[PDB]
This record gives sequence, structure tokens and C-alpha cells, in this order.
Amino acid sequence: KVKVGIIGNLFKKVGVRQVTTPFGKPSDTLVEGFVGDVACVVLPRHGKGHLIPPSEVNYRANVWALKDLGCTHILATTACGSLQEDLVPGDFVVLNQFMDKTWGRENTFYGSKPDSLKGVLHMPMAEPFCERTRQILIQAARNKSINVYDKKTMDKSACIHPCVHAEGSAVTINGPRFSTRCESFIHKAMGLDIVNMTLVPEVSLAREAGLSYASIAIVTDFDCWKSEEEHVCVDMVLEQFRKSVVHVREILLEAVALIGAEDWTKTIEANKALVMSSRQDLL
Amino acid sequence: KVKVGIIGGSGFDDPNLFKKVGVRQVTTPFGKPSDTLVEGFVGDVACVVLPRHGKGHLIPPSEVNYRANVWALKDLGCTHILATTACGSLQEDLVPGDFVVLNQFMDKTWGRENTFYGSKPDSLKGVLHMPMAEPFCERTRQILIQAARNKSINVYDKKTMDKSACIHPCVHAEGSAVTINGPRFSTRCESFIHKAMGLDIVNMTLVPEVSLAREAGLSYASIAIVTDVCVDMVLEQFRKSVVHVREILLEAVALIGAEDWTKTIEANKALVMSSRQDLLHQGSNDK
Amino acid sequence: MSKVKVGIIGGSGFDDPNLFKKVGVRQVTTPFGKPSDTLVEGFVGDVACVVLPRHGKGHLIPPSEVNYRANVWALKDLGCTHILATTACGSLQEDLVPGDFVVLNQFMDKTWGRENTFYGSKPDSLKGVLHMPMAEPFCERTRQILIQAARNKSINVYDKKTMDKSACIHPCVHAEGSAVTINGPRFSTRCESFIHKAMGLDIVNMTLVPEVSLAREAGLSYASIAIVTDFDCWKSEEEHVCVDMVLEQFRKSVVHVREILLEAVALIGAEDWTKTIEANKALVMSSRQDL
Ligand SMILES: Nc1ncnc2[nH]cnc12
Ligand SMILES: Nc1ncnc2[nH]cnc12
Repeated sequence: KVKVGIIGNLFKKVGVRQVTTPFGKPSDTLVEGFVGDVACVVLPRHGKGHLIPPSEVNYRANVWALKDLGCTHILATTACGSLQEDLVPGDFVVLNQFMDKTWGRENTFYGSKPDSLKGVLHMPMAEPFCERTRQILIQAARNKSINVYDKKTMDKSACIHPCVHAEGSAVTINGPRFSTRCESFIHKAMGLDIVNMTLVPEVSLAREAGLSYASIAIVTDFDCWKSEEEHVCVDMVLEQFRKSVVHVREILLEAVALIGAEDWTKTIEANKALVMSSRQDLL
Repeated sequence: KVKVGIIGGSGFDDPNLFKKVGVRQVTTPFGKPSDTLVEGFVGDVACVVLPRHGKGHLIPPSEVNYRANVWALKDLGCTHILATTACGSLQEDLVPGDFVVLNQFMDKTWGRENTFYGSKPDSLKGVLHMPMAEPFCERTRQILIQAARNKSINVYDKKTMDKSACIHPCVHAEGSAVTINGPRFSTRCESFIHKAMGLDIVNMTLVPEVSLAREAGLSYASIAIVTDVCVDMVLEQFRKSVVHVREILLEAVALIGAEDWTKTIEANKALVMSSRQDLLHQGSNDK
Repeated sequence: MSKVKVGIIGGSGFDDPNLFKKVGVRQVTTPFGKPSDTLVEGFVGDVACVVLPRHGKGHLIPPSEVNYRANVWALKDLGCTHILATTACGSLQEDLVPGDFVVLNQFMDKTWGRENTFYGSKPDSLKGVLHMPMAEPFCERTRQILIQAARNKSINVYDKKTMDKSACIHPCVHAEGSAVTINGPRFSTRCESFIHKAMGLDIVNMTLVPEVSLAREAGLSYASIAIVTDFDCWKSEEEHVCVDMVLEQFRKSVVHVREILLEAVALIGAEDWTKTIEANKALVMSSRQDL
């Protein structure tokens, strides 16, 4: 059976749970419940009161806690800034790629220090998300009558907002500061679609844990490559986030049902075997 | 009332900008500053100087306690920080002996304490996401440029002037730095990639200094010195550049003192508060 | 004093190489901690040589946790003047095919969190501020010795500066090349791979930096021979990199790497290095900004 963790009326809440992990405590307690008959657990990435900044989030504990609770999938959300004209505030992005600019975060479960699992794990990350789970997020958006924009098969002038972009690349910066204009334009020239602070190493550790992970990013701003009145700040992010979170909730809850309506035996076994085959110390 | 802090880089390890009236041997909640802070006056404008690398230049860029240096200057009541940095050029018109009043940067540093705020017990509580689109105090940048004009140094602004007005040595009116972690210099491969990205100079010390100054509600501006048989000529050129930057700094302090900064300082403090994500969540009863 | 002694740092596929008969096995410590493993001393011909596996005996130390400082300092303390190093890597360019080698001459550094200098202001480092030039970061004489060693072992050499593309005959040793060194342990995304390719980098690896930098800080002549084991992940899904792909290709190429390394040690031994060693030491002293 499947069980979907969510990192961030139609959700039946059962109770709240405190867990510990080999890598420390998660960001907060976890809300356990059900969507129809599918078990679901919800974890706030930045803790109660949003007091934990992106660089200090215990990604290892959060992903491992969901694994230890039996999660087979993780669906994740984050706010983000758009680097490109056709991704506008109020849009969503089902990411398929990233460029990592984070540092100083614990980004793997394995190593040679006592606080990590024994071994050397070199995971392939060419296409770093679970593709089946990406397509479920996109289909959930269709089921909730939210427009879907596929730049491979459509083009500008077919882009109807607010829309879910069917693909996109994120640069993840370490934070806590936002980017300079110089950095924003450099990331844009690299062809990246959005900028955020929390995707990495969350996505990497989910694959190390044998979990199917997909992210849907909420565009809250144009970073700072446009006009001065459109340069990102916290108030701007929060104002748009508050307008978009109801759509993102509808997508996520619809996707949990769609996951539970399919068989995942082979995908799960594939996930686990990918971890085993990536052990350099064992091979 | 204003008080100008000065962080002197290479060439300023033992600055003699004014007669020492007093010294402050202090620590901060974030550890020890690079050296004793030296107090005095430029005219009737109060000034505080500290050498980024300490006397004797014993502290490398990645080990400088940027948090403690900014905090210590804030603790003494500084409203402004003027900083110097010796840099290498990435573009043909930035020539050794030139200066740059930076307005942009690309950050390639890591492993440095770059914020006062967070969830660690020794951090200030709260989550601060500061805007950095234009990361310097613009009023203070223009003071540095005006100080150079007032001391008879060429100023070149590529936005309004053809490359024929680029007369060396000159202060470039704008420019971007890539800040690398050091201590090693860049490979040729790295230098050419930075050049292809359009960056003007390379240094090791701008970040997180500029970021922490904004977190502290201070007006910060930086003046870079472009520094690169020839070694003897490079060194003498650098000495002349340091004499020029000394003139610019002293004139800039006087120019800052000649104006009212009440509203700018209030805006500096208001920007910090508006960047507190944890407080803005609360103002709307979020979650 | 004109005595030469060649250290060898063995990467993946070199966890236990038989380059020579062991004379001494050295368990040492350094001011920067323990090296990756014991150091094996011996002779190749008349040339003294020291071998160290980068990842330890059972390949238990990931790239980001290797004590590069201790490895380089231990070799220096045993009297090495030179370090020859191997690394497995992925290709970012069509003319660099699995089974080729690359005598690197450039790099782009994307590592973090590693101790990358012997010098600093804290008690656990040597006293001083050392700013080493790195524009051409390898020892050029030692690079050319690796390239000559391949010629002497009848292994094709392809020099893009002087030869036409038609003279790129595989398997070959590329006479120049740039590496991007990523921190690991994960491999790159397709997005990252295409960005690195667009910057013009030739290969991707995890272990060159800070090893090459610390060697120069130590006054040692360092050169690297990279073994192409894969096309990273910018090509078809059947050529996307993974551990098994890396190991399988390496087993095939290790034989020729050993021949190059042993011939290179002999070629170093056949020349006088007095002025180059003096210049290596003088570059360290002139890069001290506290003095
Ligand atoms: N512009 C931006 N940069 C980084 N993280 C963000 N989160 C929301 N907007 C962002
Ligand atoms: N593609 C690759 N990336 C990083 N390190 C590697 N080692 C071998 N192949 C590699």
C-alpha cells in the first residue's frame, strides 16, 4: 500500500506525532491523517511559526522521519521567484531539473563520520524526481480545472494564467538573503526557470531514502531582474503565497488520491534497488 | 548625527587616517573583531577604523569575523561603513591602478557566518530574508564617487560615456565583483568563465561583509583597488592607489557629515524589520 | 638537495595497486590528522616511490571527507618531491570517450566544506596567510612526463592544439583538458551537466580539488591523469552515469594507467629537478602575505 508524506475539510486529521531520527529531530511534529483511504502525513518544513531558515532545516531528519513512518511518496511545495517572462506570480511549476548552489547543509545520509550511516552512496541524479509522481501532480491540476502549460508542445500566446508549468528547472541558493540583480541575470542567462532555497538537498535525500519525490513550486515574485517595483521581498512573497496556497492544497490533495489509485510495487522496488546499486563501498 | 566606520583591507592593515583619540578593545556576541577599533574625528565627524585582516595581516579572507566586525561598529554607534578591497580585473578597461565603486556582486563564498539571525541558540531569533537586488547604500556610493571627483581623480561611467572617456587611472562609477572564497587565486579556466559572465573584478572579502552591514541597518559602500619583471612596478602602483583611496575616504567622511541622514537611517532600520519572515507571518495570523 | 621521490595517490579502481614490491608500510600522523590509509614505500627502478589510496583500503571515505591535507602532508613528510594522481571522471564532450585518459591542465572548482589550505589564523593550521597563484595549476614539466609516458607505452596521444579531429583515435590520452570538480556524493543533474558543458569544461570529477591546490602549497610538483569512465548524463539514458558504469570501465582502463604511472616515475627519475624544486619552494614563500 502507499502512504504520502507532504512537506510544505478534505483531509481527515487523526492526530499529531513527535518522532526522533538517527539524524536529529524533524522541523516539527507531524500531522497524521487520511485522504479517503490513503494514509497521509504533513510536515511543515520551517517549523512552528516559520522560525527555521532554509539553511538550518534538518532535511535528513525530515525525510528520514517520513521514511520511518512508512511513506512511499513525498510531495513537496516551496515558494520561488521566476527568472523567465512566462512564469508569473500565481503560477505553479512541477519541477523536473535543478542546479545546486547550496552549501553547508547535511546532504547525504551516508559517509565516514559517526553521525552518518556507514558507506559511500553515489546516487544518479540525471532526472532527479520521480517521473510518475510528477505526472500525477500535473494530472491533479487538470482534474481541478487549473490550466497546464507545456512549453514543449505549446508556446507563448497559448499560456493561460494561473497555470501549472509542466516542467522547469530551479536554482537553489543557500539563503537567507535574496539574490542580487547581478546573480539574478546570471541565473537567467543559464536558462534556469526559477530560484528557491529549499529544494536541495530535500530532493536528493528523498531518492537516497528510496522514496518517490515530486515538487510543485509556487511562483510568488519575479526575483529581481525586472522593474524596481517588482523586486522580491518578504511581504511580496507572503502576499502572493496567501493567494495561491488554496490552489496548491487542491492539487496536493487530489494527487494523494491519484497516487492511491495505482499500483506502485515495481516503482518502489526500483527506488530501493537504485539505492543498493549506488553503494560504492559494497560494489 | 552620523558616525562613519571604516574597514580597511589590504594596504590598510595599519591605517593612519586620523589622530587616535581612543581605542576600544571589545568583543561581540559573535566573537572577536579582527583587531582593536581606533576612534577619532575627520573634521568634526566621528570616525572608527579597523583593519579587516588585523595588524600584521594574519587573518585570511575566509576566517575574517565579518559578523563581529560589523557588530562592533554598530555597537559603537556607527551609521555608515566605508570599506576598501584590493581586487583583480576581469575586463580590458579595468586596469591596475583604477578603482571601482561597486554596485553589484556574484557570491562564490562558502563556510562563512553570513547572517546574524536564525534558529541556533546563539543567533538572534527570527528568520531574516533581506532584499539584495542593489545591495549597497546608493547615497553612500555616490558620496564615494563625488569624493574622488573632489580629489581630482578621473571618473568613468560606461552608461553615459564612450570608452574614450576611460582615462586611467579612473574610478569606475559602477561595477560587479565576483567574491571567491580563497585563499588561492583563480585558475585561468575560472577567470575566463567569470569574465564571460560579465563580472568586472574578482576579490575575496566583499561577501558577507556587505550583507551583514545591511542586516545591521548600516549604510555600506565599498571602493575596490584594481591591483592586477613587473612585481616592483605593481607594488609601487599599489602604494599610489592606497594614497589615493586614503584621500577618497577622508573626503567621503567629510561629505557624509555635511548632510542629514535621519530618513536614510530610519529606512535602513525599517528594511531589516520588513525582512523578518517570522514576524510578517504573525501580522497576518498565517497558519 | 636534488633527490627525487614520487608519491602516487590512487583513486577509484586503485584501492590496492601493485606498482612495486613493498619495502616499508608507514602508519603516520600529520598536524592535520591521519591520512586515508597507511603509506607504502618502495622503489620503481632506482626511483623511490610512495603509494597512498585516496579513499582508504575499503573505499569507505567519500570524496568530500577525504583528508586531502593529511594525504599531501604525509607524502611531503616522507620526502616526496612529486605527486602523480589518478581520478575517474565523466566526459562532458563528444571527443572524450570512455576508455580515454586526460592529462588535465585546468579546473573549475565547485567543492565546499573541505579543508583546502595548510595556512590560516586558527590553532589547527600553519601560521600565515598564503595566496597561491593557480592560473596554470599543475606542474607543466610533470604533465609532459605523463604525456611522454603514454607515448613510450604505445598509447595514442591526441593534442587538439596541433592535431586534426581525424587524429583523435580511441582509446587515447588527451594532452590537455579542464575538470569541473563537484562536491559529491551525488552525481550531477542533466541541468548541471549541460551548464558545465556550456562553460566549455571537458570532464567532471569529485576529488581533484583541493588535492592539486595543497600539493602546490606544499612545494610539490603535481599532475593528474583522469580516466574517462562515462559520458556523465548529457547523452542518452543508456549512457547516464552510475557507480557500476564507473567501476566497469575503470577495470578495463586501470591496466594502461598503471603502465603510464610506472613509466612516468622512471621518466621523472631520469632528469634533474633542482631548479624546478627550488622554484616550487620559492613560490610558496613569495605567496605569503603576512610576511
Ligand atoms: N526570489 C526568490 N529567491 C529565493 N527564494 C525565493 N522564495 C520566493 N521567492 C524567492
Ligand atoms: N560523471 C561523473 N561525475 C563525477 N565523478 C565521476 N567519476 C566518474 N564519473 C563521474
